[PDB]
Amino acid sequence: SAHLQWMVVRNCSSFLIKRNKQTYSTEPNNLKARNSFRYNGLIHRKTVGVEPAADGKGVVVVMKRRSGQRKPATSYVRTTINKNARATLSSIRHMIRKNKYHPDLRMAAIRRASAILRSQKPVMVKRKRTRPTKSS
Amino acid sequence: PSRLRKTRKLRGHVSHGHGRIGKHRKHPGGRGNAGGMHHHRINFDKYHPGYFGKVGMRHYHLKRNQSFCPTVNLDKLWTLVSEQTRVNAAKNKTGAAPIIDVVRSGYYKVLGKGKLPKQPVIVKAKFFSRRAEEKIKGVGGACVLVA
Amino acid sequence: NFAELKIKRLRKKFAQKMLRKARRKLIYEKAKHYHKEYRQMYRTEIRMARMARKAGNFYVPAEPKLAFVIRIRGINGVSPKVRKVLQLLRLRQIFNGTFVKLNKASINMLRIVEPYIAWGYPNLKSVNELIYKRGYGKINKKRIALTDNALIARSLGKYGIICMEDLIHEIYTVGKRFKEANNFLWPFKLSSPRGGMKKKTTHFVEGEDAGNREDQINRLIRRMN
Amino acid sequence: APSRNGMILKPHFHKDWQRRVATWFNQPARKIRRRKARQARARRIAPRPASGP
Amino acid sequence: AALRPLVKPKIVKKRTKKFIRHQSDRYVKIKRNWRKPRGIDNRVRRRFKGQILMPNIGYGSNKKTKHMLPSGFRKFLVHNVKELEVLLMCNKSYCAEIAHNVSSKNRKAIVERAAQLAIRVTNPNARL
Amino acid sequence: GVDIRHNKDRKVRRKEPKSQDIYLRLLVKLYRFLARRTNSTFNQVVLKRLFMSRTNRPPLSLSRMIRKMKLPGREGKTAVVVGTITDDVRVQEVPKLKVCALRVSSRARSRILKAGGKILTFDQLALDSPKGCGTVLLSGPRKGREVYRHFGKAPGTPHSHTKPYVRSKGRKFERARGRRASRGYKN
RNA sequence: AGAGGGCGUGAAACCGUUAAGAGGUAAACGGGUGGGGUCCGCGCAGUCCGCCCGGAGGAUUCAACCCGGCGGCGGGUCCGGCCGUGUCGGCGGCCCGGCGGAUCUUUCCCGCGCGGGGGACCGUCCCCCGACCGGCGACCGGCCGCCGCCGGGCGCAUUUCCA
RNA sequence: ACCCACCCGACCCGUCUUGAAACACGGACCAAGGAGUCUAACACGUGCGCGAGUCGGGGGCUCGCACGAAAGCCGCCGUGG
RNA sequence: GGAGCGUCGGGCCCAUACCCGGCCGUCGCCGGCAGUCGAGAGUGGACGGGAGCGGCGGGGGCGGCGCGCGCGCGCGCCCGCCCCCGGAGCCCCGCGGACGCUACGCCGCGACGAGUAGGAGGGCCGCUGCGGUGAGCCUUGAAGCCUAGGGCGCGGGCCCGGG
Ligand SMILES: [Mg+2]
Ligand SMILES: [Mg+2]
Ligand SMILES: [Mg+2]
Ligand SMILES: [Mg+2]
Ligand SMILES: [Mg+2]
Ligand SMILES: [Mg+2]
Ligand SMILES: [Mg+2]
Ligand SMILES: [Mg+2]
Ligand SMILES: [Mg+2]
Ligand SMILES: [Mg+2]
Ligand SMILES: [Mg+2]
Ligand SMILES: [Mg+2]
Ligand SMILES: [Mg+2]
Ligand SMILES: [Mg+2]
Ligand SMILES: [Mg+2]
Ligand SMILES: [Mg+2]
Ligand SMILES: [Mg+2]
Ligand SMILES: [Mg+2]
Ligand SMILES: [Mg+2]
Ligand SMILES: [Mg+2]
Ligand SMILES: [Mg+2]
Ligand SMILES: [Mg+2]
Repeated sequence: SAHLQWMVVRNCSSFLIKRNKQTYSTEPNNLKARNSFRYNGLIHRKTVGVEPAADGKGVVVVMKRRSGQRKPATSYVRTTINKNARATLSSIRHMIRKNKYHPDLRMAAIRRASAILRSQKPVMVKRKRTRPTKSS
Repeated sequence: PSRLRKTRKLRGHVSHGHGRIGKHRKHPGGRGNAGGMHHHRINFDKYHPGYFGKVGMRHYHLKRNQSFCPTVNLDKLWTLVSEQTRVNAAKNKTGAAPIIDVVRSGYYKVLGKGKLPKQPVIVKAKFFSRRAEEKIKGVGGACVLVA
Repeated sequence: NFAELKIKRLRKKFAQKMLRKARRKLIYEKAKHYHKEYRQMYRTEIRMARMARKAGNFYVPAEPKLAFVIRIRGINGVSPKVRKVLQLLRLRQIFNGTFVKLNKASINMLRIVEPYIAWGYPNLKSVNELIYKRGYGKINKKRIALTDNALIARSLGKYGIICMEDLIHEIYTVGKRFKEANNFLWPFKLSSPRGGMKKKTTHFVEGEDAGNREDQINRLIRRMN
Repeated sequence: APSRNGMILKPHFHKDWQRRVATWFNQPARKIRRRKARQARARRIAPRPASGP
Repeated sequence: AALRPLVKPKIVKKRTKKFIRHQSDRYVKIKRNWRKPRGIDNRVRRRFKGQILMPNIGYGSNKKTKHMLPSGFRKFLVHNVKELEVLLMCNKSYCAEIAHNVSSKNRKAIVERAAQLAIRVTNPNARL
Repeated sequence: GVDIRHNKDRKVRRKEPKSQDIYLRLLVKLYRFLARRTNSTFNQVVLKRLFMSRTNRPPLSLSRMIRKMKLPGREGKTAVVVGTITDDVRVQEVPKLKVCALRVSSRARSRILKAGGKILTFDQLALDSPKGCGTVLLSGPRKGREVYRHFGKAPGTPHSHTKPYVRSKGRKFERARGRRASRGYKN
């Protein structure tokens, strides 16, 4: 099941990382990096995962089929969205809400995408803001 | 697992759980079963009634195999045989009654605890109880002595 | 489906609001009666004496039913018979108090704890001030402040006691249902006596604070409540 | 000294027994050695039963 | 213009000084590190007036602001870049410490990545 | 300062099972929920028993389960046992039963199913009856363990019948001064 | 050589000095403030950001829509077929289904009343199709609805970017 | 958190003791070392497996052991406890 | 002419005691939450005929069980409707459900907290080695050492800066 294998995994997984009074989890398709039942990519029959695009521009959503897990090669199905921020969110929203897929997730999936589109903020602009650089 | 044991948690504390009025000295009672009569008597005669004293007859060269006589109760006599002897019987219509060699299964005596199902038998055994005999007859069977 | 249910839910809503109104009105009239009852009690004690005094006579009024009992010394070095009675009056901490109905049994229990308590016959006002300022229910064994009558009712409403006012009338007149209203009240945690005491260790009669001071328990109440 | 209920029990560790403790760390090495030696003896008694007589 | 945390309440501490160990002052062999005394007579262990204090759970921090740095964050000791990307979805509540043992080349690699993701770093201007 | 004894303020009952096994712990998650959300006290009793020790949930023999359902009226029901169902070789004819158990031994399983019996797991019982309706909640004999024969008024304490811890029974292991009248005295 | 032949690292006790501070109730300590130092964070305004909105400037293509393609989800008609649970029918695998049995038979066979193997029988495990039911995350195929991506269409009261 | 000042508080620890700041003992200072272990037997508690059974030893069959002196299996599965 | 003694007033002084409030922990609550109405709860809902301003014309009770935000109603026009959240717009929503849900988690209410000998629990306290595991760290500097540098933790301790 989901729950059974969460019992096996909850405290032992290689992906987990305690330390410094927090805990985290590094398994893929965990938006929110939580060592939670809810937010765990590997356990659930239906899964969401919002990674950045390898291009450096844009976001990828990562659904999981249901067709056939057992066959991880075919299980996840990726989809780049490289659109005008506000649009990107909405496409993710619909993917999640209007497909009735992992409805629990969804707002977390939006915030992730949002943060990713923040990431691709401008590094040069940040440098200018921190230091006035006036009159030596 | 020392990790789990008590001395890890006693570290720091002086007496190590043995108190500081009285201490952990070596052998304050005497070693072992010392004082069975004097000064440990009460424990002996309120948890071991009858430790001290002889009783009964000596027996010099005891050999246990002479007195070997493992028992079995009617309770579970049919257990000795395959269910399909107890089934091909309550059937058959000859009034046959299947044999149960108890000595084959490793019991010499047949004692008589328990209800025996109304279903004839021939019990071969080295020894029988009185009651075990009676019950067997009441089922409509026959006890059989064997050497 | 939809508009039928909605109206049914609105109907329900209203039937509650009506009932709330009703029970409120009962509470309001119950008080008004108790106002008249205490008035009538007060006057008709004076009435009596004046009438004895008109004749060459005396009106010995009733001995009191009910008394407040404050624990006025601490919890160290206290005899086992005292200590037990003090935890049969629920007077565990120092300066805890309880109402206590009087009778041969009860009075003698106070006699066995005399130099450990100050006590006597509370006023009407005393019963109000104690209940309103420091009225705490025992509600599933959790000391809980009587913020609403929904608390009192929930617990004591099986006796006809449905509000703070009813409670005050049960305590003060020592009704049938006193035991159950009095036990419902968690014992009164009062502060220290402002202006101080006279002497903790000696009896009232002989200058101190302990023992029966009858009328004068009300002064002490005000300086502690 | 005995304390409230238990078998009034006699252990036999009064002689110098730790001088004569016999460990079994051999045993695997032993078990093999027998087994080799066994297979050798077969091979020597060529078509004869390994058993014996 | 540094990274503000989500909520920056008033941390309020019950005790600021270190509890120190009895007679750690008098002797170089005794270390400051707290030890409960277990001595049969002991001014300290029996709570006399005027002595060094004994730590209780009484002094405990408020749970909202326990482990809260002055800045408002909690630390999280990042060890390499991959380990940062965890904090991505916290950033407003946790910051990143970089480890002592991390090299001055890849110390740099972490810092700029945290700057993309807006995770505040607690020892950035350092190795150089 | 207040006078209460803080002596028996902490109740010592279990809360969870002490075991770490994952399947039992799932049953606990299920029956916690049911316990709290249903009115059924069956769920509460069952929940309570899932936290108990091996000792404390003794095996229920098939014959004991038979006779308890043979009782008049509890017919067309389901027997429930938080322990295990074992065989009785000293019973023969096994009626067709309905059973819940955390375990049933392989023999006991065969015998029951051969009869036309149904065996249920505890997750299955919940779906079948979440408020424990139409159940016979049994238990194995708690005081079966040979352990208990040493418990009580000590041996050598008049009118006790309490097995002493003895290395080996036989002519000359106890049965002298303090059991015979001939040797000192007897209790 | 801040590794110099008892030389890797080089703690503490203890000593020398350099700098700072103090000094008649032995010192040292707890609590509480003050003063001074040491560094650390600033600010050469820290007025901190983020949504949405209104106005004002500037800039790319859209979104809304259809059209073509791909991928995904979910659905019932269980429609068609694969899939498997409980039941019933085939006694059909039963010898082309094996093990087990103190069930039987030495009508059998082989080896010497016994051993091995058949042969009955019972228990257990497998084929054939039909019917009912849980139609079960155990899958496919079409159809439907919805979503997303790519490309077509749409050139600008739109949809974006930026200040 | 370094130093200094001041007000209040404040006897030296360890220990045996009814009682220790004691005119009771041990202690100049620092470093490293330094004391409830293991085996056997019992009992109770708890966890797991199987359950009228259970069991593994001892022995054997599988390997030159890289990991193995492991791991696996045994009409020995039960002589036997 | 008390700062003495005996008798008595007011007033004021402060303990870790009492009261109110904060914060930490422990205990208790058949505690709550795996996603729903509902605050002395004292029902909800088919569905069929007969009808309608009818209703259920019961206590100075002072009242809880029955009444004045509607039951039928505004719209389509005496007859019909009284409709669907992929949209009632929401203080309750039974169609789907946390920002919250490491269920060894999270949350709420009360109460309480001296301690030798002794017992038990928890230690994301600490040391050394082993199986796993961190696509860990490390000559672009590991361990150790030192530090009037910055912090965290009630604490065991820990983490960073510089050397
Ligand atoms: Mg001890
Ligand atoms: Mg000692
Ligand atoms: Mg002793
Ligand atoms: Mg006193
Ligand atoms: Mg006195
Ligand atoms: Mg041989
Ligand atoms: Mg002492
Ligand atoms: Mg205590
Ligand atoms: Mg060197
Ligand atoms: Mg050197
Ligand atoms: Mg070297
Ligand atoms: Mg100088
Ligand atoms: Mg002595
Ligand atoms: Mg003496
Ligand atoms: Mg001393
Ligand atoms: Mg002296
Ligand atoms: Mg001496
Ligand atoms: Mg000396
Ligand atoms: Mg050392
Ligand atoms: Mg045991
Ligand atoms: Mg305590
Ligand atoms: Mg102690």
